[PDB]
Order: sequence, then structure tokens, then C-alpha cells
Amino acid sequence: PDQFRAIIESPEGAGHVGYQYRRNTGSTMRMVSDVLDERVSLWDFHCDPSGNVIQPGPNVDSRQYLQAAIDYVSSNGGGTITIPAGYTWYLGSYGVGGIAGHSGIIQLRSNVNLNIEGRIHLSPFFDLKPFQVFVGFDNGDPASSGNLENCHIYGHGVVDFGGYEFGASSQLRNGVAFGRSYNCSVTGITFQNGDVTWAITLGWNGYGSNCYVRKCRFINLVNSSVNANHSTVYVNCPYSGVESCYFSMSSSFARNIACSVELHQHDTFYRGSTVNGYCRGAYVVMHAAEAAGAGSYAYNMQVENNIAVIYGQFVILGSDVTATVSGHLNDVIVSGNIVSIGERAAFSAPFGAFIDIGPDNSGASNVQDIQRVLVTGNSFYAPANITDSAAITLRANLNGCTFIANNFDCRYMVYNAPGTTSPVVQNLVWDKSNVIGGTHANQRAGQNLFDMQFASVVNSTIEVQLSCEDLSMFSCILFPASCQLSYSKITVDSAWTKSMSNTAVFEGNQQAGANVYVSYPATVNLTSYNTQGAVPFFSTDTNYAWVTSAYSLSINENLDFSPPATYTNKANGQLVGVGYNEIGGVRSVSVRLMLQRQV
Amino acid sequence: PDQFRAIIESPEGAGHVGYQYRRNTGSTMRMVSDVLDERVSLWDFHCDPSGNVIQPGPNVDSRQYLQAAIDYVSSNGGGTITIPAGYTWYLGSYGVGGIAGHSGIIQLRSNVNLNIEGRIHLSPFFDLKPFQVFVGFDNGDPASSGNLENCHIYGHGVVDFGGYEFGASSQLRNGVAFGRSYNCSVTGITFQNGDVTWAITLGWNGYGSNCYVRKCRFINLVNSSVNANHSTVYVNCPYSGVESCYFSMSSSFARNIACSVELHQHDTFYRGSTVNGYCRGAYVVMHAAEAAGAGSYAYNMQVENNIAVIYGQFVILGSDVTATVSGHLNDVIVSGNIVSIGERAAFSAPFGAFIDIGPDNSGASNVQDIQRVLVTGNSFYAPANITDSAAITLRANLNGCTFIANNFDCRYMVYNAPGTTSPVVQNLVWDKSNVIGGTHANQRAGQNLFDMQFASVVNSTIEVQLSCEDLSMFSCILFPASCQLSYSKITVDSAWTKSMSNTAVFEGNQQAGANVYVSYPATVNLTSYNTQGAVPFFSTDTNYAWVTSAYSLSINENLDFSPPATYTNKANGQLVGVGYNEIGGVRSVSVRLMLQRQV
Amino acid sequence: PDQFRAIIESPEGAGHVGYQYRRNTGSTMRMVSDVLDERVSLWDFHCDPSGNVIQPGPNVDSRQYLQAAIDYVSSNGGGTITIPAGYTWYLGSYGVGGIAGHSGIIQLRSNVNLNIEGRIHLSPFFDLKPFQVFVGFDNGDPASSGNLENCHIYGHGVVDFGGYEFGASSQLRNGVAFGRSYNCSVTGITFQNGDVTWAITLGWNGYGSNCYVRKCRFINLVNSSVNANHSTVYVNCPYSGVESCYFSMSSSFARNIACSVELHQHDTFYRGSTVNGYCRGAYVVMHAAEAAGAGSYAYNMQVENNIAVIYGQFVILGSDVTATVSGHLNDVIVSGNIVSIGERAAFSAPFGAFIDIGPDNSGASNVQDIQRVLVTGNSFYAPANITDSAAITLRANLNGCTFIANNFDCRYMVYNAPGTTSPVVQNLVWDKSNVIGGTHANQRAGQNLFDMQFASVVNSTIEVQLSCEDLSMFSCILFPASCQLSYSKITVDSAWTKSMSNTAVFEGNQQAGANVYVSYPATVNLTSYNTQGAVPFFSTDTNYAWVTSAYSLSINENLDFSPPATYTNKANGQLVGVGYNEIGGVRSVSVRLMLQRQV
Ligand code: NA
Ligand code: NA
Ligand code: NA
Ligand code: NA
Ligand code: NA
Ligand code: NA
Ligand code: NA
Ligand code: NA
Ligand code: NA
Repeated sequence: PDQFRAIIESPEGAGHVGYQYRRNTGSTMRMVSDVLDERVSLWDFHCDPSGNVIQPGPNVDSRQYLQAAIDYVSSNGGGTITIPAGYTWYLGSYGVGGIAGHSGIIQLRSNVNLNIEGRIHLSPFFDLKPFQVFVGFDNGDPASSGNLENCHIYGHGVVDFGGYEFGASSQLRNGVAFGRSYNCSVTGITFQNGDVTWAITLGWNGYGSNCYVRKCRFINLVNSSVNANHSTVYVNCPYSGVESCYFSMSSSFARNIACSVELHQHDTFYRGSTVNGYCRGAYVVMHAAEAAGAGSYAYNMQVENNIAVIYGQFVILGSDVTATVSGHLNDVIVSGNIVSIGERAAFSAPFGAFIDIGPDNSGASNVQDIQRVLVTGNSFYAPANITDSAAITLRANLNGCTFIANNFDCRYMVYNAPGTTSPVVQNLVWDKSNVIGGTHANQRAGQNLFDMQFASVVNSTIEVQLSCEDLSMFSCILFPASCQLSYSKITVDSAWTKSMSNTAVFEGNQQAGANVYVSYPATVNLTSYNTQGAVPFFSTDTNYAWVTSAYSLSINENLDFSPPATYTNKANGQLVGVGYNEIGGVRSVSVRLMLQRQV
Repeated sequence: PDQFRAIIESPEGAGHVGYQYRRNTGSTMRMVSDVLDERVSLWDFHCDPSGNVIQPGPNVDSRQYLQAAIDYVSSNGGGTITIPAGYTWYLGSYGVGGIAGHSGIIQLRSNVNLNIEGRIHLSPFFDLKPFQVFVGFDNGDPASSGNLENCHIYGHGVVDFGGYEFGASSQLRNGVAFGRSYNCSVTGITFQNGDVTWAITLGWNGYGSNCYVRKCRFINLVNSSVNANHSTVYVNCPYSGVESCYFSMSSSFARNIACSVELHQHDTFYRGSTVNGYCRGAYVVMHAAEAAGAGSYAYNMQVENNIAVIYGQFVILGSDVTATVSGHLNDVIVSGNIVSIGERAAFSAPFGAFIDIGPDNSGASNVQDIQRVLVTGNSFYAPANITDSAAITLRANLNGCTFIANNFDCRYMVYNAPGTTSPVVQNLVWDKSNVIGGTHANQRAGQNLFDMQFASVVNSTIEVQLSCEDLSMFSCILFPASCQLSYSKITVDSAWTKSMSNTAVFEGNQQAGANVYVSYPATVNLTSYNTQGAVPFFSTDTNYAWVTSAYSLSINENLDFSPPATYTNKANGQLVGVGYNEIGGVRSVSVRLMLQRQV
Repeated sequence: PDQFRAIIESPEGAGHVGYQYRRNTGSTMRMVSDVLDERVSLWDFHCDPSGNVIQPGPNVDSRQYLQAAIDYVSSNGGGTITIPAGYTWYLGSYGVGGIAGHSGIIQLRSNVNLNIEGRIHLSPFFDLKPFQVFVGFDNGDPASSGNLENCHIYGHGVVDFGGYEFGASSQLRNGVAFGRSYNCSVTGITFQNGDVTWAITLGWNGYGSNCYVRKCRFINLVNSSVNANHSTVYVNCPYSGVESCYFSMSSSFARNIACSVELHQHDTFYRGSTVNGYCRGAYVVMHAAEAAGAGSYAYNMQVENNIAVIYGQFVILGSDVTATVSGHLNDVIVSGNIVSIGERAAFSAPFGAFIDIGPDNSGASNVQDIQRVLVTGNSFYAPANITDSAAITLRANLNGCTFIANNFDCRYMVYNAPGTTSPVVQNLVWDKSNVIGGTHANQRAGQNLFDMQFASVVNSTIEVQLSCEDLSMFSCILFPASCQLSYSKITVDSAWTKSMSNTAVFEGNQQAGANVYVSYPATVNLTSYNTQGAVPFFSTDTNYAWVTSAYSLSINENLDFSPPATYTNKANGQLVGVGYNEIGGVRSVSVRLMLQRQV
């Protein structure tokens, strides 16, 4: 009996108190400790060497306790550790072993989930230092790392990076690096208050699968000029993605350096998220340097139904090569996104774009293999002052991209800066169902709406359709003489173009090519013969040898004659058609025509 | 030892029984009470003054117990209170203090989540009375209220409003009012069986952020003629939304009064939901009266990938003004929705529409500032008998709206009732990729498919394309003489129009305007001169002074001559072209032409 | 006191140890057993007849214990049973009673949820036998079954089917059959390693509502040639769907037999999912045989924003009839999907398609009633070698289907095999905004891009637009003489067609029909009269009696004359136009024209 009181007060006491669920005679006859052992929290490991519980706080380093918890639960085949609500748990030292090569704090282990209901904060030990808060690699060399499987982090809690700036631009900082990660996820968590490189990374160079970030918040994760670059989630394994997240930055530096998501492997997605205050929406890129685990192709890439206010580019496409591997990007869909460039001065952040075809990280524009991309059903808006805003900035070689049924309301439709790169363009398709807005009407002095500053364009379609006037622009579409153009279709619808001096401009006369199909409006001066009755009219100028037919876009204010309704050409480059002189006389008129070639 | 038995049976007993997790020697030496204290339920507060547990039931008011639980957990920095499964917990009185001004039952508190696994019912004390079941305001005056932060309500449970009708139309009833709410959400819950104004409201006049309703059900929440108006979720803070919910009504009154969602602040969404039995899908509105917390602009508004059977309008757009604030709506996307008007008689519910540009709550149509809206990739269907069905009912001033690649199968495409409002319309864009269905073919006697009953139309595009015949309609598009039309493009594709007497009708001759670009089919009678050889044909009528060119849509059944293939005009308003008389003679023919002006 | 030690060690011991939450004097004075009774796990029933806990393992059949748990919790109004993490729980026998008719293992009960954190495996007792692991029917005859309501299965755990092959093709195997299921769901679970017919089925012949599968994984669920057919989720009740799931197969048999989802009742969806290794994406079908619970119409069907690599067809549409019921499919949207046919030889799996209009299960093609379908904003790709790849394989009667703003990059656009079925086609709409890719350029010898192998086509639109050349194809569009064509619009844009011998081909001369509206390019030889001045040119051939106008697509390399720019016809079927002879002489030219009829 002495001994009984002793047992009951001992740590084995609950193991002596019987329990049967709801007094049910068919239930297991258990002990209290058995039922308590079905759950586990940080409190079960957050104790001193004598087993006395330690209270968390700014002057307590919780790291070793949390690691002990993870280690122990891992040893039993897994489970879920709760990080209790109503407490802030500070981390105040680096981890040891395999994660030290990654500046790791906590090592994640397979099947061991974390339910973060309270707050995890970084203590000032980490000020000006690199860190990766949770790491799933088990080796300093990721190539020699084991996998992390079935690890979920979820809850209503918070990871707070303590506000600390980077100490040097070369440093790396991360929230969760799942590593070579298979069926891992983060759900519900708020990441906030730091200066970091990534909040979450999924996979490693294509090793991993089925990793997701869902219903998380990322708030104020860049705060300094030291921060070299920030991408909030970096998706580096296939069959993985980001859904229904919220991303916000307030720093000025974030407007120049921060991107919300990167998709770097096949069968990856970015959907249903809201972004504010970032430079960029998403990179969609196949790096040859990352091709080890899942091949050299990024395909089935999806960016859909997101909402964004950014300062630079919404989606950036890329692929590149190494000495022995070539990366390819194909089968991409960008749809349903509503995006705007936030209020800013022209040229005060990276050049505004809905899509950017960017050069590689060395600036090379002749290594890319990007094709079979569909951009459909998106809206884009930039305020009227933002000269540096385009539907697509096409700055590197492009093997195809298709635009259907978007609404683009910005300075340029297609742009690339002259005397920069000279991309080779194939299979650029701009369907007539793309609606060109009018916010930048009157701002386009000296500018071409479609500024085709490329080395060459083949197998491309540009069907221009205005929906309001903008007589300030120099042309709707212009090809410099250095841009070859072949096997293409280029049309300018006449609506809102009557008063334009230039509609389509071919500075090398490239619309003459055998397999170029074009149409655009032009003003033409004609003169007739004197004959009464059916009578020819001929253009005064001889620059129409390429024209297959033309037809009037002007009314005839005369009674005594009419010019031809339709024209063909002659070998000397004149247009010619048959009009009617009710009364004879040489006539001379200036008419707006629709010039057509092979259409 | 006497004393030990006593301690063990006392309420401090579990605090004397030791426990160490899984017998792990490195785990904390705790007491049973410590582990039990990691969770909390309603049972921990649902007790009489002596501490004896009280069973819930229809004759027990659970309100004070649940409030006590919330209050206590709030005092510890938060946590999650479970509302146990297998019990119905009745609420039978009003709350006190700050929530009394809101007819509040329970006051929510920051960081205190509710996991509702059982059922919460309203007792008949609430019959014919106002109530707001859960309220996050802490003051009767919302302007003087504190915030609610980090409050989540979730579970497999149920909030049941007891079936009670409203007592007076002026009363308000709500399920959850989060208040000035930051990172709050409702997930998984079924709201059912009532007559209420809202089930959930998020935010207050733009104060709040990151509030969401996800995977909830709302069933039968209007049941009486007294109910003035019902909107199931009212989103009144930015960076907030509704995703993957189910909404159903069976009441006849709901078909006239109920809307599923309202989006009232920037960066808000409504996605992936299913609606049946409601009048309306969503309001997307910037009320000046609600502009305090987040500015005067609603932008980045998203309605996507929903499924609906409604009786009135799917999306209703609006903005309005007060004495000192002006509200603006811009940058909206409506995409991927599949919607139909349910079976009903014509005019038996509010006028059926996919989009409605509605007047303000006072009926004013000259205060709105709505622009940069994209409606793309949606389907809409109304049964053939529903005369009052339109793709857009445009009833108030519109500063722009763009339709691309939709499928609209209803009575009207564009409509506004004559002798009602006379909206000023700018930047209405109806792309040719909008497919017009054929359900209402043969029903359109006396009606114009595009009925342009506006004060004026500028910078607009209407590209009509039929996909089957409907010879019952009076015209494809008609402009009354009171509607000014300028700087616009209006086209009628000829397919399925050969037999139409009227295609495009300009009752004020507005197609003559200098910057109007049109084309449409017409039948024209021509007569030739007698000359053998090339010979002019001239229209008998003189109403073509606006025509820039025309071309034949008819075959020539003659051998001895041919009419012109193409025509221009003359100053007297005749058309003229050059045909061919193999043999001489005056000819007289009636031809279907495509009339063109500046296109 | 003797007696006290005894009570404490007994199974009623925890019922004698007092507890009050956090020492709060206003909290309930409870006993430890009360707090433990708030949760329940399998361990509470996994015991021998004496109440001693049994360890799970390969040689322990856990079935009776899990059933006992479900039964008991059901008796208390429900709750959630945990299936503990860190253990595999084997099932090794069949259930008894109502579920025996369904080869059921476990019977689900209303309000009793399962939180599966560990693993559930099938023992080899099930090798070569039928089984349905969890069944919600309570009767062997589903027609006499009660309902299952409010049953959720969720967690990070796993259902493993043990790898066992089917014993006979006629056998059925399933993971979860919810039965006549109302507010039931599966969330988070991994189904893997089997040879089964379905993983999950929702509803029964239209009985059920609000059933969902969310964030689950289905991995390797076909493994044998015996397996007759596999569809991973079969949705057989309305207001139900599949969201954000992952489906993968590696078996060769799956490429021929497996589909990811079937939608079989109204108001159902399939969204945001990733599929690899399957034959098919989704069936969307109204079976008359399944019309009992929710009517004879499947409407509001949504397939959106999915990512797929399949070997056969992405979406298959269907409806059929029984002796007394007729099934109808209408109001369908397919949008935002990015799909490809995986690498395979031509004809090595079922014919590749984005959409298939399939015959019924008996092969009948004259029973379907499918209409009001919108296919918009999708991408589809098949590798160049896959002859058997189409945007739509149209193999049964079709009452309407609309394609807007897709990107299809495969061998055929519209296809049906000749001398197979002869479908009746109405309201097939192929908008010009559909972009036709170029992967299969040069592969189309002998083939028609749009191969119209139908009994008849009415009220249809085909607007062909190429975006690169493919001179290998026999035609862009061909109608055999056996296909009637009326009240339709068929156009071939001229871009990339100059060198094509055949563009549109009407083998029965059907383009002559009164209400056929067409345009396409053709080469025509003309001869003029000798007259100096305005002079007629006439076609040598007489096959143009149907032509309403034509215009030049060729330049004029002559100085001394010009052919007409535009032409009409004459009764003998010649074309005729007026050109100009600067000098006299009979001229003879070959010109590319755009032939037009009523457009
Ligand atoms: Na490192
Ligand atoms: Na493409
Ligand atoms: Na060049
Ligand atoms: Na009030
Ligand atoms: Na717009
Ligand atoms: Na007016
Ligand atoms: Na059976
Ligand atoms: Na349709
Ligand atoms: Na036939």
C-alpha cells in the first residue's frame, strides 16, 4: 500500500490506473498511460535532464527538445507531434549532423508530422546568419542524402523569422526544405517577418514527388538591400504544386527581387493564389542543372486562376543547358489569371510583363527550347504611365507560344528592346480574340504596339485588333529590316485605324515574301484615264508589287464617277482597278484601302 | 494515506498521477492532468455552480457555458475548443456586453478556434427575433470595435437555425459575423434550416484581411415572405474569399430574394462552388458607404469555375457614391462558370442574366464607375420560354466590359428595357468568339437579339455571329434613334442570315458616323445601263451614302450577263459597280450584298 | 482502502480520479475517464475476449475489432475513430450481414468518421477474390438499402490492396463504396498497390448528395490482364465531385483499361487533378439504367483545370436508353485542362482523343442525346507518330458541342472512321479561335484534317485556321458524298494554304446547298476576250455555279493587263469578272482565288 501511493505518484502512475472506453464491457481493458500515449506534444520532450518541464520563452532554446521529439516518434514508425497553441517556442542554435551542411535548425524525419498550433520564432542568435529552419535532407551533400517521405506540417500556427536581415548576399535562408521529398506538404501555416531566400522548397533537382503547399500565408519575407533574391516557394520535384496560398510583401526591395513561386519540374502547378507586393509571379523553367531526378523536360506546367499585383513580370519562361544536359520546356498553360502592375514610375522596377521569355542566368538568349505554351483567358492591366509594360517581353529564343482570348491592357503587346538580344522566333501565335485595351491610348508617341525586334520570325500569326483609337502610336506592328519574316500571317483589322499614317510597317519590305500572308490599311493616291464609261484607275506610287488584292475603305463623294471598289496590281508595282466615269475626264483621288496579300 | 485517497478523488487527483510518454526515460515527467490540459472541450465548462456536468438538450441553454469556455481559453493565448460529436447543443438566450448591439449570442475571441463536431441549434426563444449566432465585434458600434484575429471555426458539425421565420422584414439574422476580422475562417460546417439575412459575414467596411469560407454547406436558409433579402456569404474585407462551397435553397422566396455570395472589397474571390435554388450568384460591388478600411476601389475581383442553377442574375456589378466618397469597380474576371436559369415562367422572377450592370440601391444609374471587366470561357443557358433571359442586362452606366469566348444560349445577348434607364456605355467589347446558341430560335418575334437601349455607345465592339437560323427575330442588332453611336465597330456575319429582312438596324442612321465601322447583309435592287460589254449597275434606292464597299452574297442565275461582284457608292447615295453584258440590254436584279463601311 | 487500490487498478479506475481543466475553479469537476472518453481509437476495441489488447500484424485479422468500434460509436450518435499511426492493420476476412452481398469487409455507419493515420492492408485471404473494403450499404440489395449520412474518411494514412490480382474478370473490387450516400467524403488518403475495379464510388443510381474526394492519391491500382475495367472514382450521386487528387498507374494494362473519374449524375465535377499512366481521363455519361435517384438528365457537368498524360481519350461523353427511360447529357463544360497522349506507337492503345462521343456499352450510336457542351481554353498534344490522335472523335449521334479558344496539336481535328458508324451531327461549332498546332505537319499523307465521316451535318460551323503549312494532307476538310450537309458554315482561312491542291472537298457537291455558307481557296484557270480596255475574264471550268463571289489571292506579274480582282458566276457555272487590257489580246492565266458562297 505504501508502495501503491509511490507507484501512483511516480512517472509510471498512469500505467497503473485502469480504463475502459465509456464503460463498454467489450472494449479493451487499458491503462490511462495507454490512452495518453496515443498523442504526443512538444511538452513530452521539453524538459531538463531531471525530467522537469521547461517553459518556452525568448531565453529558452527549444531546438534540442523538438529534435528529441522528432527523433523518438520517428523510431516508432511515425505520428503527429503537436506544437502547442498559446506559446511561442524559440529556436536559438543550429542542428547537428546531416543538416549542418544546410545551416539546418531542425531535421524532419519520415512519417513524423508537425501540427504547429503555436508559434515558432527565431532568436537573435540567427541575426545576420544563414539558416534553414526545417530540413529533410539527412546529409550535407544532397546527392548522398536519403529521402524524406510522408511528412506533413500543418496547423493554425506561425513560423516567424524574427525580422533579421541577411548578413551577406551570398547567404541562404529557408523555412522548410523538404529535401528529396515524397508525399510531403505544408498546409495552413503563416510564414512571416523575415529576410529569406525561400520560405519553402520542395524536392531536390527532380528527386521527390507529391509535394504541396496549400492554404499558407507568406507575409513580409524580404526586408533588406542585402537579400540577393527571393522566391517564396521553389517547386523542384514533379507531381507537386502550390494551391490557395496568400503572398504579401511591403518592402521596396521585394518589388525588385521577390517572386512568389518557381516551377522547375514536370507536372507542377500554381493555382488559386493571391499575390501582392512582389516583383514576379512565377518562374516556369527547366534548368539543365536540375535535371537529375526527373529528366530534362519540364512539361504539364500549370499557372491558373491566380490574382496578382506585381511590379515586374507575371510568368517567366526559361530553359537552358549545361555541358552535358539540355533542358526543354513544353506543354504549359497559363489561364484564368487576373494580374496588374502596381502603381509605380516607368522603369522603376524590372520591365513589366504578363509573359517574359527570359535569357538564362548568364544572360544567354540562344539556348532556350520553349514551345507548346498556351496563354488563354487572362487579364492584364498596367497603369497608363508605365511605359515598360507588355503582354509579352520576348527576349530569348522562342519555339512557340500561343495567345488566345486574353485581355491585355498595357503599353506594348509584343516587345523586345532594340539593340539588345535578337531572338529567333518560331510559332508565335497571337489570335484575333486577344482584346487590346485602351488605358495607354495617347501615350505611344514613337512606339510600335507590336515591336518585332527579333532576328527572325517564322510560322507566326499576329492578328491585330484594336478596340479604340490610339493615334499617338507610330505603328500597330513594325518589323525592322534586320528581322527576317517568312511563313507567317500578319493582319491589322481596320477598325479605329482610319486616321493612322502607319498601320503595319515592314522596314525591309518583308511582306513581299512568298509565304507571307498579310493585310493592313493604307492610303493610296490614284489617277484614272479620261475615258467615259468603264475606266481604269492606277496608283501613282509603285510600291504595291506584293499586293494580291485591295478594296475601298473610303466613301465616294462624287456623282460623276466612282473609283474601283477593288484592285489588283501590275508588274511595275502599281495598283489597278476598273471604275466608272459617268462623264469623261481624268480623275484623281486619295482613298483608304485594305491592302491584301494572299488573304 | 487517508489524505492520498482524498486527493486522488478530488478535482486535483489527475494532478497527482504521474506520466511519462511511452515510458521514455528522456521524456518529461508529467502528471495526467498536464496531458489532459493539452485539449479542451465544451464539457469542461458545461457544468452547474457546484461543478457537476450538465447534459445538453432542448431544455438546456448552452450559451453561458460556451462563452465561459471561449473567455477562459482566450485568457491563455488561445487554443481550440471542441463542441463534441453525438450531442446537440442548444442556444437559448442572448449574449451580453459588446455583442448585444448586434443581437449576438456568442462572442468569438482572438486565437480561440471552435471545432464544431456536434450540432448547434437555436431554441425557440429566438423564434420571430433577430440574432447573430457568433459575433467577433467586441463593441455595439462596429467603428469602435477591436479586431478579431486568428479565429477558425471548422469541423464536420452543424449550425441549425431552428426553422424559425423572421418576425419583421427589418430584422437581421446571421450565423457568423467575424467583425473586423484578420485571418479568420469557416471550414467544413453545414449551415441549415432557417430564415436569415446572411450565414457568414467577413470583415467590416473594408477592415479585415485573409478571411475564407471553404468546403461549407448552406442549406435552406430562407423560408418566409417576411425575409427582406438574403446573401449567404458577404465578403467585406480584402484578400478574402469563398472556395468549394455548396449552396442550396428550396423556398420559392429564395428564387426572388437570395444570392449566394457578395464580394465587396478588393482582392476577393468566389470559386469552385455549386449553387441551386437561388435568385442570384454573386454581387461584385464597390459601395462608397463601405470604403473606410480598404479604400474606394474594388479591384482583383474573381468569380471562377462555379456551377449554378439560379432564377435571376448570375453576377451583378455595381459601384456607387456617397456625399464624400466615390466607389469604383475595375479589374474583374468572370471565367469558367457553367450557369443556367432554372425552369420557370417568363417574368416570374427577377430578369434572367449572366451579367447584370445594376443601378444602385436607390435606383440611380448615373453613379457607376465600372470598367476593365473580363467575361470569358463561361456557359449560360436559359430554357426557350424564358423571354427575360440575357447574356448581359446593361441597366446602368458602364465604363467597360469585355466578352471573349463564352457560349450564351438565352433570349437576348445585350438587353436593356426601353423607356427605363438610358445608360451611357463605353468600351463594351463583344468578341466574335462568343457563340450564340439556338435554344430560343423561333421565339424572338418582335425582338432584337442585341437590343441597344442606351443613351450612347462609344468605343464599343459588337461582332455578331449566329450559329443557326432564327428568322423570328426582328433584327440581330438594333440602335434606337435616341442612342448615339460613335467610334465603334458593329458587324453581322452573314452565316444563317440570307433570309433575314433586317440584320443590323440603325433607327437614327448612326452607322453613317465618321468613326463608325460596320458591316452587315442587305438586299439591294439594282438596274444597269443597256450597253453591251462592261456596264454599270446602280442601286434603285439612295440610302447607301455611308457605304465604302459592298460585295455579292448571291449567285447569278443568268448566262447573258453578270452583275458586279463588288460595289462602291456615289454622292447621291446609290451603290454602283461594273458588271458585264455579254449581250446588251437594261438589266434589273435583286441581290444579297454584304454592306461595308470602313471595314 | 484495500478496496480503493482495487478500484484504481480496475478498468473503472480512471473513473475515480478527479480532474478539473487547468485547475480552473469554474470548470467542470470531472473524472479522468470522462476526458479520455472524448476520443476513441481502434485500440479501444482491438482486444481479445478477456479485454487484453491485441497487437496488429500480418497474422492478425483486425476486421472484427474495427467493426465493433464503428458499431459502438454509431450507437452514441457518432464520432471519429482513429486508426493509429505507426501500425499496419490487416483485414483478413469478409464482413457479415448487409454488406456480404457486396463482398464487403467493413460496414460504414452514419456519423461515424474514420481518421486513418496508419495503414490498412489486405491479407492474402483476399488474393484472387472480390472485395469491397468499406461499404455504406446496409443491405445486399442496394434498392432496399438504407442511407449512409455524414461519414468522412480522412488522414495521412494508407489503404493498400496487397498487390493481389483479380481471379476472374467478372469479379468486382472497390476501396470505399459509400452507398446511398449523403454528405460523405474521403480526404488525404493514399490508395495503392492493387488490381481493382474502382477505388471509390459515390452514391448509387442517383441516390446521394454532397459526396467528395479531395487531396487523395491513387497509385498502381491495375496490375493484371484479368482486370476487365477500372475507373478510380465513380461519381453516381449529384452535387458531388473530385478535386485536387493525384492518379498514377505504371501497368501496361492500365493504358488500355483504366479511367481516372466517371461523372454520372447532375451537378458533378472533376477539377484540379493530375493523372498519369491511364487510358482515359473522365467519362461524363447519363446512363438510363442509373436514373432512379436524381432523374434522367446529367447537367452541370464540369471538367476543369486538370493535368493529364493518358493513352486513349481525355473526356468521353455519352447517354443511352433502356426500355422505359431515356438518358440525356447537356450543359457540360470542359475547360482549362492540359492533356497529352503519352509516348506510344500508333494504334497501340485506344484511339487518342481530347473529346470522344462514344457509342453506348452495346455499341449503339443512335441513342445518344448530348448537347450544350462547351470545350474551351484547353491544350492537347500528341506526339507526331500517333496517327490515332484527334481533337474530337465523333462516333455517335451528337446534338451539339461547342469548341472555342483551344489549342489542339494532334493528327486530326474532327475524326470518325469511315465505314464504321455514321453519326447524325447537329450544332457542332468549331470557332476560328481554335489553334491547330503543327506537330503532325508532314505526317498527313492521304488524310483529311477534318474528316467528316458522318451521315449528316446540320447547324454546324467549322472555321479552319492553320498556323503553319502541312502540304502532306489531302485536304483541310472533306465531306464524303454520303454525308448530307445543310444550314452550316464551313471556312478555310487562306494562310499557309497557297500550295495546297485541295483545301475543302465536298465529294457530293454539298457546298451548293441553299443554306450552306462556305469559303475556301482554289486555283482557277481563266481566259479573257481580246478587247482592249475593260475586258471580261472567264473560268475555263464550269464547276462554280454555287459561287457567290471570288477574289484574287495571287499577284499579277503582267504589265499590259490585269485580271479581275473579284469575280461572280454565270448560270453555266463559269466564273466571270472584269479586268483591264492596256493593250488588246486574249489572255490566259492561272490564279489562286478565295471562293465564297453567301459569305
Ligand atoms: Na550547403
Ligand atoms: Na501552343
Ligand atoms: Na536577322
Ligand atoms: Na446593430
Ligand atoms: Na476588359
Ligand atoms: Na442619347
Ligand atoms: Na452484389
Ligand atoms: Na455549347
Ligand atoms: Na447520309
